[PDB]
Amino acid sequence: SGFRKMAFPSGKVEGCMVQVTCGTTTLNGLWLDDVVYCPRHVICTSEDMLNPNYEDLLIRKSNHNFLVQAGNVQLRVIGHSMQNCVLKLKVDTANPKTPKYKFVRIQPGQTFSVLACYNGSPSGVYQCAMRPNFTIKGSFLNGSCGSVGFNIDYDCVSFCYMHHMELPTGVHAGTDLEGNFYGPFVDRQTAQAAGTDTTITVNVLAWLYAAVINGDRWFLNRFTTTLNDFNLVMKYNYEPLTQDHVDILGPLSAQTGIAVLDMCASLKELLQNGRTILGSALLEDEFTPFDVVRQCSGVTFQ
Amino acid sequence: SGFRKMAFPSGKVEGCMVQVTCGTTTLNGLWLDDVVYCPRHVICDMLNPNYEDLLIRKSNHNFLVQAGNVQLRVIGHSMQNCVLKLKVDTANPKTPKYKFVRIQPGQTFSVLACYNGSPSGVYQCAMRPNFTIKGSFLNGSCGSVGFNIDYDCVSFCYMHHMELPTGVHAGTDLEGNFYGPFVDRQTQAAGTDTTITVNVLAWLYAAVINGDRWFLNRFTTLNDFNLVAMKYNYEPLTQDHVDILGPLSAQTIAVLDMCASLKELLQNMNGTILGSALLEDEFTPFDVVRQCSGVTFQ
Ligand SMILES: *C1=CC(=O)c2c(O)ccc(O)c2C1=O
Repeated sequence: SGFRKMAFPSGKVEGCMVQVTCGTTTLNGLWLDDVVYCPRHVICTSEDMLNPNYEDLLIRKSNHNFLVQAGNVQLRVIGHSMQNCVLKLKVDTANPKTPKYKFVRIQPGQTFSVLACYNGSPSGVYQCAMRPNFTIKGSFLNGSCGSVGFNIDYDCVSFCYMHHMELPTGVHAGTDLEGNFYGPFVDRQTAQAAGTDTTITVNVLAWLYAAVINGDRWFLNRFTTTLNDFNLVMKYNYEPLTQDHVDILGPLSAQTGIAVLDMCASLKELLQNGRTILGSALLEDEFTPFDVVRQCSGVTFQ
Repeated sequence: SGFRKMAFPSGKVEGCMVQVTCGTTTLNGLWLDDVVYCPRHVICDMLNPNYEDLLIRKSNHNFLVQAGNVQLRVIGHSMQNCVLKLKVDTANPKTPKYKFVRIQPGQTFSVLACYNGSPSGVYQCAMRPNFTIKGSFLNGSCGSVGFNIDYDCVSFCYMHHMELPTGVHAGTDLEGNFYGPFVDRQTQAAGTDTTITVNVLAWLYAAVINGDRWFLNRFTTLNDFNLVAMKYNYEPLTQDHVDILGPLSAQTIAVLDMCASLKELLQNMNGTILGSALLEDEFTPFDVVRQCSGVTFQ
């Protein structure tokens, strides 16, 4: 029993973290096969970040201008190319610890594990969700460039995030492993602000489904709803519910017997009046239905 | 910068997880050097077992140890308290620098939940004052270990054993000594638990370092506060506690300087601190320094 924010084992990702240094800038890189991936602003300085011409700044760099270190051993850069906001450095040696991997772009509401690193060395690992405003509520200090977010299913690591910058409000922004930013953000020093954030309904519902499997049932009512009316009643800044969403909540709905619209109506009423569910006073929205099924893996009666 | 419940990198521990099978019982084991550590309940099947007789009536080939496909030949077996030690033919080449440490109530560690010798996830948790853990364990997670990483040395401090009726979990250190008055026998109940004040204070320091300061005031002392703390079930604060909070006080406000702010936060909470409305008590002072200074292991 028990329910905790569970991150994936980070060992497979640890074997790929390297240190990338260009000029006076040093950040983390992802060593997969014979290519090292790192944010492209490593070739920048503080003065260039006010209006950087990345293509022009990269032409003025050569292969040995990039120092890639895996522990103490140095990796010779034999090629460099740029893909969106990510810099790709081809090296002479293929990483022997390279796992089976994928580059995947995730959707708002999905969760993943972040391995915070500094100087190519792991500092910690934690779970977080891609917020609807395309930001992540993580924990990052200066030098966390190149720290990656990922999911591990079977023995294949699905890389889905590379950290880049901190927004004024304290949240973090980044790209996928193809260099494309999540949201309307850019890797340049300009006035940028995260848009208004919303609560992930499907994660709150899955988390409520968790609580039921898990002892807490005080919040259930004998009320149902439809799709539109509940999505309209969101005034409380809750993400609208979709048909694919109720199809993902299907397995949890069957295991418990409560339907999605039955819990949608129950969720309404924790909103109208809002003591602790699963030990927390706030409604948690960073637990996907898959996370609940993974930890609350019980039989479904049919 | 942000503050999250941060677990240690589990790579060094993943390389030590193995599967131990005895008869029909299967759990997880810790492969360090040429010894595999696992709960002695693998040798069962029993509600009140005499482990000493059950182990003498067992031989080396009665234990099936698997790392991946690879079978580890058991060339010796011994028992220390509630932990079983299995000598194997091959020393683990992935053995990291390690230490066996018994932690104290209130200290935190990372749990690598495993099933059938394969690591499933990692999460942080604290040793509650009642010597229990509020973790997440399913059937087959027996033998999963808790640990701390300092420099390149892994400090193993917990081995999961059982789930108590209230849903909370109990286990031993790596020497087989249970945490609390629990035994690997069928009935035991966790005693009354309290909140770890020194962790609540350190967590308040973390909020301060991160921008959240709405709760700070300009003034109380030890006696007064633990008078206010005993009723909210906050574990009493000691002088060693404020000396550990010293480094955080210098980096930033003193302990009692913040103690009054906590008194007021207990007395009456209208917002969330660090994004949570509840007072978090699973962050030790070292945990805050680790997350705000960006300490890297290895
Ligand atoms: C799994 C592991 C274990 O160690 C244990 C134990 O020590 C006593 C009773 C039970 O049921 C278990 C168990 O299921």
